[PDB]
Amino acid sequence: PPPIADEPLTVNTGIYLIECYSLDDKAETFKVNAFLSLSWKDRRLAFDPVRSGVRVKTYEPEAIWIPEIRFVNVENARDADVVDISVSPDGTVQYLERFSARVLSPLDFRRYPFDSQTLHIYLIVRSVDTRNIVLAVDLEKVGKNDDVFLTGWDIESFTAVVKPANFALEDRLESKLDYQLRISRQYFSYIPNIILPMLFILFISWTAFWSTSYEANVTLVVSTLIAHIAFNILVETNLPKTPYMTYTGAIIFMIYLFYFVAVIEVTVQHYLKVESQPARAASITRASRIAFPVVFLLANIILAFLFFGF
Amino acid sequence: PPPIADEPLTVNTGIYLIECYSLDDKAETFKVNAFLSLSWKDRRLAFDPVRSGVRVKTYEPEAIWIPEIRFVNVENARDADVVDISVSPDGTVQYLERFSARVLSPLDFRRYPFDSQTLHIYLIVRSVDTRNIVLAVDLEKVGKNDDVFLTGWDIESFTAVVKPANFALEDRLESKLDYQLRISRQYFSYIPNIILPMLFILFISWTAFWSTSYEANVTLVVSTLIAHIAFNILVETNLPKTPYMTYTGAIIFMIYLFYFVAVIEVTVQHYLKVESQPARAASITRASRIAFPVVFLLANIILAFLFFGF
Amino acid sequence: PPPIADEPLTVNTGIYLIECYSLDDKAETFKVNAFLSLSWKDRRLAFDPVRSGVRVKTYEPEAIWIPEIRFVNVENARDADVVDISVSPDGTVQYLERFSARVLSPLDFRRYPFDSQTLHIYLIVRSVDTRNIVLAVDLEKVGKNDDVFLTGWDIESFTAVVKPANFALEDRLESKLDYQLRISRQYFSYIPNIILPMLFILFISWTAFWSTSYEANVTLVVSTLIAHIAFNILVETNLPKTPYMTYTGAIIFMIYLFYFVAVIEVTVQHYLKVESQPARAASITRASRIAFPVVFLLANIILAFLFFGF
Amino acid sequence: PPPIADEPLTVNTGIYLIECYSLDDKAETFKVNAFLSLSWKDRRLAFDPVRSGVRVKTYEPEAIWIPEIRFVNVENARDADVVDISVSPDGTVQYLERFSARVLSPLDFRRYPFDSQTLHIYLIVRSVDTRNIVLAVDLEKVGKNDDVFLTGWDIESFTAVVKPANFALEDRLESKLDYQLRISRQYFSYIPNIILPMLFILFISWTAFWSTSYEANVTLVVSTLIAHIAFNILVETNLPKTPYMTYTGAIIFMIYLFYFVAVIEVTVQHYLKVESQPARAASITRASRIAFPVVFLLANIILAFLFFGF
Amino acid sequence: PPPIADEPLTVNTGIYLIECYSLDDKAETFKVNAFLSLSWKDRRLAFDPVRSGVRVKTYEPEAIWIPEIRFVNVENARDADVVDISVSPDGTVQYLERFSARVLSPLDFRRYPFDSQTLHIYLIVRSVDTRNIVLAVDLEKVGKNDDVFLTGWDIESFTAVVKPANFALEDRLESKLDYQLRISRQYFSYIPNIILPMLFILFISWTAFWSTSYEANVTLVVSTLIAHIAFNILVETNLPKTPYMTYTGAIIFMIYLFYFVAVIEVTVQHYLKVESQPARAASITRASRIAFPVVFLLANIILAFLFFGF
Ligand SMILES: [Zn+2]
Ligand SMILES: [Zn+2]
Ligand SMILES: [Zn+2]
Repeated sequence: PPPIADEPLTVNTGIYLIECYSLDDKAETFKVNAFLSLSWKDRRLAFDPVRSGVRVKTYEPEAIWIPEIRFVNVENARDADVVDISVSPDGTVQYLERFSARVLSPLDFRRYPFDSQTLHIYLIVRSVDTRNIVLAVDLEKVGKNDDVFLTGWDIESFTAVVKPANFALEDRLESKLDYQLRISRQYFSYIPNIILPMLFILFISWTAFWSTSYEANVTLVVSTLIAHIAFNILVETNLPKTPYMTYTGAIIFMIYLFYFVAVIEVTVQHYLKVESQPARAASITRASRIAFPVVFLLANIILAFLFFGF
Repeated sequence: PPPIADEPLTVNTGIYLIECYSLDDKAETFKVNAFLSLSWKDRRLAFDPVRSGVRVKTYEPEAIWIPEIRFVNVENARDADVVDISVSPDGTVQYLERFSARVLSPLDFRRYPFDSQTLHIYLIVRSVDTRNIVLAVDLEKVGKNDDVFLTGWDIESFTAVVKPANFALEDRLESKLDYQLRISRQYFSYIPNIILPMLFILFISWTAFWSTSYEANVTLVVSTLIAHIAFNILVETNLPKTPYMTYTGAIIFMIYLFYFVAVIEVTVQHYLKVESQPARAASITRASRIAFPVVFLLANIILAFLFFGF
Repeated sequence: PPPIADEPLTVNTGIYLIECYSLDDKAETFKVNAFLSLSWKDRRLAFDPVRSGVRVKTYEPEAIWIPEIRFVNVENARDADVVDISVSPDGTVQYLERFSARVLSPLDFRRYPFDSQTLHIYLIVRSVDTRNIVLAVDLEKVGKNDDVFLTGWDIESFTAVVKPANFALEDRLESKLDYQLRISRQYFSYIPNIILPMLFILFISWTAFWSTSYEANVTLVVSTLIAHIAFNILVETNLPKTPYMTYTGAIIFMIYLFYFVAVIEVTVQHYLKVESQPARAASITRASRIAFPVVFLLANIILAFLFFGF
Repeated sequence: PPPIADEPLTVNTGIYLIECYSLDDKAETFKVNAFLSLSWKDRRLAFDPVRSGVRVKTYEPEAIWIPEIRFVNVENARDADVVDISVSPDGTVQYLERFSARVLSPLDFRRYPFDSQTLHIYLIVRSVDTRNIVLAVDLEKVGKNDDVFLTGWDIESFTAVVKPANFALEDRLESKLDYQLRISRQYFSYIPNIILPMLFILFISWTAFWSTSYEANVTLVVSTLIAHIAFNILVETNLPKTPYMTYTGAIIFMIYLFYFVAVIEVTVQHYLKVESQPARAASITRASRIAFPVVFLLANIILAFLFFGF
Repeated sequence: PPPIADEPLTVNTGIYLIECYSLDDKAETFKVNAFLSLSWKDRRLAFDPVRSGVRVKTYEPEAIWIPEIRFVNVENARDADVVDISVSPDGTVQYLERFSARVLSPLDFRRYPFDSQTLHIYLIVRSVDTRNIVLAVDLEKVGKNDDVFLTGWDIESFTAVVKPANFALEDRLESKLDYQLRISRQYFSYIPNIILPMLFILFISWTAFWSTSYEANVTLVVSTLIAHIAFNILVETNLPKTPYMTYTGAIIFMIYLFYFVAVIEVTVQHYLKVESQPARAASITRASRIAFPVVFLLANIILAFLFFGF
């Protein structure tokens, strides 16, 4: 029984994030539990303050006509249990629920460990004979407690795009709003646990420049290369199949090279020291000692700049 | 109370994919959330526009007779919540729901990382005394937003086979339609993370052709063969027990050989250098240096062609 | 309100497998989506064809008395949504649902990768004052499309045991039927990915018979033994804790031995070549070169026969 | 509307395990699907056999007063769907459901792989004005088919403690019963797959007593120690964070030592063979050859006894 | 229909933890199953003991007005099934449910393995026209059986903050209480399985001070550094991305250094023993033998103190 209007009836939305959790980098989803605040004039149940009852009148959902606010990017039906409904006398309805859905928003691992993100919640609303425009009431959208969690992420700001998007979808205009959650990652644990460890093994790799034993230079560079895959794999796991390149996928892959040419050198400093020409051997070996760290540190500046500095 | 007809009553279907996600290569399933649009003439509730009410009349599902449209390939009952029902005066009924099921469609990993796929959604409909033919209404089948996701897959086209398939099933004809989702994979992350790494280790393997130390030739070829299993295993994991052969299962397996005859060579260049005949040793070793990469690159041309080029 | 009979009322069952999927070797369960066809004479709603209505009369589930057909081996309540109900005039009722349950049937990994299986679905039915015998109507049991999936399994036949099993269970006889799904595995992917790889490493292991370097004979046999665990572990994972012995658990375990006595030999061809008695060393080493492959190939014939040939 | 009594009304319980599965060693839970049989005299619906109807009268749950039997140790609300309700004329009610809950019972990994366990199901019942004692009716508790599964566990006996426990809980006595499921593990797969493999690597470790090459004695003892962690880690995984000590956590940890003093010896048999005193070297090395296996086999007798023999 | 009051109606709460389980260090959540006890004077259904019925009168939830007690930090709607409702004659209502929700409380891994924690449960309550203050009734808050589980955690105390927090939230004051669960970890399994094993490998690392073979000093220090990553990784896994530093993240990271300067030394005791100056070599090497263990044991006193002793 939709409220007999004279024009597109506007419905007034808001979202108070009570809880944030389970942001899943692989699945590109997160889980939110929040308030959903709605309101609209249904003059059709305006009601004589003095003549009866009190200031505001409470209803159950079945009584009143309520607009179907479906979320757009959601695994399943959003799990909202209802909070209160209060009709003003001007037939203005005050609705409040408290849902929990898991939300499908995409992420940009281009700067993987040092990445900031922007999440989205949607809310469409399909029309019947009266159109529905949705729109944001900002006193009920300050939604986000002084408690919101989201492990391993610093939470920057919860806002929304005042102007809705009115589509036509199947001979019935719908109206969709954009609620925005901005977060930066707490890169850090990414250092003592990945970044540094990964580097260390790489240095020991090329300990093999100040050595001459092949057996202990392969027992050297090879043994560490194994370890690097242990990281490449550790990392590749908590991360989806990007069709593009990650920052650390980059340096992690750039690394694979420095092990190759490293192994190349130790290898040459052999078919070039068994050929009686150690003139050249401890010439090259002596050189690599510099080339390598420089080319590297150079490539990181080159690489790093390429990603953040552009 | 099914609508009294004169012939097989046609029901008119459509599907607007709102969401695609969780394509599971191992399980050969995916998850879709979409609109389901139905329609049919139930002259039995035609209704005098002028004489009463308005243009189109809204019903709840319990009122009208609605045809049971079950999906054919689905884990469980399809999770449809209903959107709107609108009856035309000519007794023409307009139905819309918005379901989410997980769908069991098979995949062909014959060209694994470089494979394109074709998914299916079905919709049978069993008859009573009047027969039901289903059929596609293509204005409601353009279904697939400008947003459809499906991580790590490029989505090519969502169409449907206009002609239904009318079975006899248990002394009651059913009618089944075929909705078709065509996708190609985003092979790519499969390169810096699998394809290349896998190759690199293989090359270092046969660094041991320009070497003479057995200890460092086993510390060599053996240490890398281990790593190859690390990949063979990484890959075998995100992939089901194909009764046929994958492309990368192929090359991954072809590889195992090049490590064998590699180890064979290093082994021979020993019971053939301890037998005082290094005439032959650094003859063979000198040879392998060429045989190997060639036979390989040859075998990949041979292999590759065999899969894609046919 | 159960149908007033003169003897045990027979209910007539059938199952049309629409979908098969998610066979879980570890959990020993699978998931089926199929038709469930029932029928019985409830003379109590026989109905004068001419005198009223038509040939067959349609009912909703609440109207008629329907027999409770519970499945015996199921995680949870079977998820059946209903298809059609049609009463013949002789008071003969025609019932059809389309359930999806996950089914707990056990498997015999005695021939693991080369194993055929036999799955079960049950259907008991508890009596009240009239007994219920169930029984199979074979036109509705040809159930199994020309499409049934079940990844990595060849599907052999879907039949059923005509004679039911009438128990006494708690002062009320129940009646249980046995629907039988026979499948053989698509062993194959088990070869390029497990069987062969596993063998190769074993051969390279004993490359160390044509070698004399201990360092490269341990860097040899040891480095490969690691790899074998990689497989032993890979395999032990997609497989439950059998109280009995698997075929490949067998050969996988028989293998562990050939690495031991292998390492034993390399070890002895050392405290027996450092003891100045290489008379014996390259006598043993020379021997092992034959003993090993033979004892093995012998043990596999012995082993293989023991499992399949008996 | 609870049955007007003269004393604490006794309710008579029973449980027929139809299915057992998903015992989770880490989570210390399992999943059961079983019958729940209840009964009590509600004289309030006694009913004149002759004067009307028949022997026993069937009700739906809404009609009769039924006692709330909540299970005590359960993740969520127990998922019971109802089977039959039959009232005797003496107003004696016969209730049957068939629930499936996942149950939280603790385990004692003190003898980990060789451990027998005892599981628990509870059933409290809170009173109103008449008290409720629960109690067991043992013809309906023989519950446990000739089919109950529970992978990798031998099932010993399903009994129950006849005497309930009547608490006071919040100014209302509740009554709790204890249903007991006793199981021993199928240790076995724990041998070819953990126990033996683990030992083997340990022996090869100390192959390095009959050797003199440091490079091949570290390439020896070190290479195997790695493998041991591979097991320590494999094992630690399928097992929770015991605040106490496991049996295999013990021997697995005792092992770590024999690798240490092993490495110690090889290390000493070096700064004691580079110090020109091989008088002592192949004296110690010669000794270790015995000390080690003995101390070990001794420590296992010591250890093993400590756990099982006490 | 809320109870007509003269002032802010106080609602009286309590929680009897029946079950604790699934505390998830990564996710920072846990799962509780407990009683929720409420009460308030609704003089509006006070009721003449003598004049009718009995001492206390039982209602179903639909009859009475009940206050919406939502939990503040919860993944989803709290899964409460209801226990009993009893109205006193003074119109005092006695409510009891038994919910199970999973609860989102944060943890402080600053002293990781040796960390005590404090969990929280909340309960807000939004007002209408009469305000609601919540408050704690301590006879129903002794909640926590003599059975509460929580694997790998010693449970210290379940209390609550008597004074509620009355917010203004969206032109309606809500009232929130704080239920407090204090737990310390059962660090211990953290020793035979992490702490010790991790130390051992570190000592063997620097076995390479009493050695001179580079090949066996890299086959030494390098082979163990690999193992250390095996732990660094094992540990980093059961632990979230702390924006701060863990205690063991500390020592685990401090360790990485002692392997570096260790490898540095072995490396120098080479380009300083190939330079004919073993004057210095077995001077340094002789020194490290002390420096290392001391600096370490010193740094742990330094480190340890820094964390616990402050
Ligand atoms: Zn259109
Ligand atoms: Zn060596
Ligand atoms: Zn009283």
